[PDB]
Amino acid sequence: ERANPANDLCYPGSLNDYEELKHMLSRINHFEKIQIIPKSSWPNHETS
Amino acid sequence: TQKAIDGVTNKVNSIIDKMNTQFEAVGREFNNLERRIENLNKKMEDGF
Repeated sequence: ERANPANDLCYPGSLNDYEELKHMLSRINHFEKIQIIPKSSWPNHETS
Repeated sequence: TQKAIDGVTNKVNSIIDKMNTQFEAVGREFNNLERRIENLNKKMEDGF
């Protein structure tokens, strides 16, 4: 990671326990991204 | 022989005396969202 990465939280805000998340990340070597809730599963809400 | 035995017992006694103030590990507990500080405690005690 760079010292000051420009592309972070594009929409302003925060990530709670972000440093604890990075500490947990320093013991993980691989992720598998999976769709757990599809975006097409919101019929009564707007997703676009 | 008397001077030699006095010297070695003095050397041994100074070895014991200089090590009375070592580091004593104390058990401190942290929860699952305190893992960085838990690692800090583990590294401090193990380094000492």
